[PDB]
Amino acid sequence: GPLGSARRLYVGNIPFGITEEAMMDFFNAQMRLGGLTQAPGNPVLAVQINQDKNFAFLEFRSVDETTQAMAFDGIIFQGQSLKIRRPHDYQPLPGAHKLFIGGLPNYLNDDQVKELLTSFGPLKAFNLVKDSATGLSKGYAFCEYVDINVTDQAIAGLNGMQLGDKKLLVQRAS
Amino acid sequence: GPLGSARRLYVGNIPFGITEEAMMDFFNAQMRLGGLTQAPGNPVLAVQINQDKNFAFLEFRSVDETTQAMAFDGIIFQGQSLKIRRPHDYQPLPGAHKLFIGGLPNYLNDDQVKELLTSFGPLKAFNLVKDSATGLSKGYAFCEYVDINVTDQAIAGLNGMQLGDKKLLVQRAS
Repeated sequence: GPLGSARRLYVGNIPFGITEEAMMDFFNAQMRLGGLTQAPGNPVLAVQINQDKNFAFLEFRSVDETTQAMAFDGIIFQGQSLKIRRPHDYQPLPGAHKLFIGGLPNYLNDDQVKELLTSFGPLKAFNLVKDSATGLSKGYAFCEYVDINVTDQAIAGLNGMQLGDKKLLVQRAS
Repeated sequence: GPLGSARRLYVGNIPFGITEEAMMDFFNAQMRLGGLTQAPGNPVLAVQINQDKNFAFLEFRSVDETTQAMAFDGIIFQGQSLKIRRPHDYQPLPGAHKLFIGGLPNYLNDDQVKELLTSFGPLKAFNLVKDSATGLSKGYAFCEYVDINVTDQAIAGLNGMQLGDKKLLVQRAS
């Protein structure tokens, strides 16, 4: 997710009747022509087209090649100038919305702590920190939500929440 | 054992998405720029990242360069202040950070003296010197902290400080 949206690009103003394979061939050819590939082979793994709203997403094999492809904004395909942008959920600062959850009762397991977090929406990452010697929870965890706009809702809802004997600390892990 | 883990360091708070090669290149460059390298060639042989828990272990070519690199604690790498620590099973040789505590009131018992010391962190060794025949205190003690980093904090917090009519002396016992 955090690097997932870091490997896709929005493409607007696509030619009528274009196929996903044709778009893929075009962008791979352009990457090779521009000397923008960081390895042999094909930087674009997949494309998904919405015919009716005339846009597509490209999926790249690497974060650096995705960034390189931003240079193609305005490129001509079948006589039309393509609009190239980041996905709206692109994170320019990776990990900016990772949360630290502290003050967890030390008997709670992964699933139980997740059940607390997922009241606000699905998670893309979670881990509960445990003492590797004993397997015992150290009483803190980290997570990231699928929808990064839920992060501040979750902090507002959970930070300072009394959880039996303990008071939660929920903040950006930073 | 006593001589284990002498050429590795824990690095926490690493940049989200960072590669092992990028971390390696960064530390090797810093060793060079910072004047901590002690011979031609790369001091860092390898970096092993745990992506789920956001830490790395650096593997060094030498014992002395590992020690040197501890000075990088807190260095900012791609926006993140790195946490640099010894491996948990690394231990200095016994008595390396033994402390002498002088100027104690002689009516205070072992546990009462220990209380002042344990406020800084747990002890792995302690003894209050007493007259064997009578069992009464000679007003000085020795100790060693579990965490060797605590040693300088105890010295800073207690050395030269007023305790009753006496000024405390807290110093490394050799």
